[PDB]
Amino acid sequence: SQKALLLELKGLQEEPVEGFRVTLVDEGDLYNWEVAIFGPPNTYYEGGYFKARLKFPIDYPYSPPAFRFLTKMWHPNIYETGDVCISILHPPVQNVRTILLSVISLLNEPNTFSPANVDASVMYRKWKESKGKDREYTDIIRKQVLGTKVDAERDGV
Repeated sequence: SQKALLLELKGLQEEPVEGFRVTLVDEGDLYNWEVAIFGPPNTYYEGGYFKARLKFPIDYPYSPPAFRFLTKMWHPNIYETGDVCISILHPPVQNVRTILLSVISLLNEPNTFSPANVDASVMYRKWKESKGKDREYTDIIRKQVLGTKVDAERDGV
């Protein structure tokens, strides 16, 4: 419903999740949303500004949205296209709020059960088998974090 999405949008603009700003792409189209994501201050994402998109079906909330990062992200659970499978964002237990909360969660601790990016996953593990001594997985996050300044000059804050 347009009502469900109108209610969800308004509810997320009235009580934001800290580090997430949600807007409509075209204010005349409730089915496509843009999400701004500000990296949490004590992770390797801190200072980063990431951009992602949400697409909802015409039968929402019966059917879940699609999530995809616009920013390229090196991550076990993110595809090169930017896609994250919705089931890892909306796990077995309002919808978009919980989705946003999984994003913080997934950014902080990857899920190596069955990874989208195996190279990222093999690297993330190296980062664990050594107590942070192999900085490579951590290095790419940093590079990606500071590359996002360019995006956040193109618009800002």
